[PDB]
Amino acid sequence: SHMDYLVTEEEINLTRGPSGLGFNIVGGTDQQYVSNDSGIYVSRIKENGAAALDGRLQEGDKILSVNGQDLKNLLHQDAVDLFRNAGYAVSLRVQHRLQVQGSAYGSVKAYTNFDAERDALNIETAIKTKGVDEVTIVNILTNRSNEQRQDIAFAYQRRTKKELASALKSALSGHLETVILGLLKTPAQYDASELKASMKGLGTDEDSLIEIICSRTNQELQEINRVYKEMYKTDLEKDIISDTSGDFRKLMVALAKGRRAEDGSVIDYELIDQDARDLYDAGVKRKGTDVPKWISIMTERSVPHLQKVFDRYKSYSPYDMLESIRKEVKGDLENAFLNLVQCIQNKPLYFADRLYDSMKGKGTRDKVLIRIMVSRSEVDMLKIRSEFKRKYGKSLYYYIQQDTKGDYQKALLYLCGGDD
Amino acid sequence: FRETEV
Ligand SMILES: [Ca+2]
Ligand SMILES: [Ca+2]
Ligand SMILES: [Ca+2]
Ligand SMILES: [Ca+2]
Ligand SMILES: [Ca+2]
Ligand SMILES: [Ca+2]
Ligand SMILES: [Ca+2]
Repeated sequence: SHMDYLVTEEEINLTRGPSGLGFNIVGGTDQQYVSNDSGIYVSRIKENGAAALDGRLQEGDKILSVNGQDLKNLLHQDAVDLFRNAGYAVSLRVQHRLQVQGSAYGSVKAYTNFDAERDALNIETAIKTKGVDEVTIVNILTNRSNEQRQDIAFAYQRRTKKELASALKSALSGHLETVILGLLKTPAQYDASELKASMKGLGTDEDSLIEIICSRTNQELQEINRVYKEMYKTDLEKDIISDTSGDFRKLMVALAKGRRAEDGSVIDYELIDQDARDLYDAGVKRKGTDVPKWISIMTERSVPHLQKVFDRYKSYSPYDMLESIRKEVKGDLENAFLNLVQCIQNKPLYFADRLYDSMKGKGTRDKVLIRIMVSRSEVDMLKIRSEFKRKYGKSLYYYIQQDTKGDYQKALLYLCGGDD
Repeated sequence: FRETEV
């Protein structure tokens, strides 16, 4: 889930009019646009101008040369003079810097004009303001990508000799602290800490353990397994074994290994039918249930394969997969299978339903609401929002607004990313 | 911060 910059260089030829080339420039050795580069940059493109109609030049481009003359290490005025004296036919060599987001369906995007040192200074200022300036802290952190937050944390520690997460742990409280500390962890660190929390102490928070283990992919689970061992000095599988038993343990342990078959380009029609018939013969068709058979099929096959298996299953069975689970099993095991099949069939709708359940009644299941808003904000929140609005008739934004208040509400609404 | 029209 990582951002990228695509730096490319392009030659652009324009015809000067009475209005000129139609853009403004900034920079120079005497007017350094940032701390380092003395380069010349396009700061604005005038509408209905030469550069605009041509469409190639972008705001933010660096001008490398004008008619073959380089704009490297020039005073601002010397660069202006190259433009003023370039004639009516002007050849530009420019450098484009294009920001690429990690996911197309995330709600939180990388910030364009990002300066980790400035953000760290501003957050320290907000922490040290009398009474704590939570608004500024929320405004910054919910409007930076997770990778940018890691860079802020690094600059903060260097400046203050304190870890940013610890400083905010001390400065904040309540649900807002929970949101902010969650946003500061990497995705694997966050999931690992949420898994540990679901198991630490007497009993188990099966709801949270199931949500994470059933919804994460092989790539996410492999990194969680690695980070969990670094953070807690034990294997995630050993903690699952410690906290669970019976068939529920078998299913959780199997899923947590992250060894599901990857999506392939070959559709295995013969296996689709055999899997569907096996699911029927293991469950609705017989007395009792062959749970190991269900576990093997539903944990080992790829997600696109299982989507087709569940459709073929309806050719054999009078009930669909979800209804069959309800009839065959119970307890933690039923809850796990139901969550898993929902994640296979439509994962954004799965999270939309969990979000609705966390708010629909008296109060709020804040732990679930926060974890989904934090963990899915850079993955598929736009699809979650679309499923939510389609099913429930009002936006996710609307439900968050009614159920939460204060700076905590503000933070969740930023992670939502907008109204629908 | 000088911004110059060209
Ligand atoms: Ca305050
Ligand atoms: Ca605190
Ligand atoms: Ca426990
Ligand atoms: Ca429990
Ligand atoms: Ca049965
Ligand atoms: Ca049941
Ligand atoms: Ca409520």
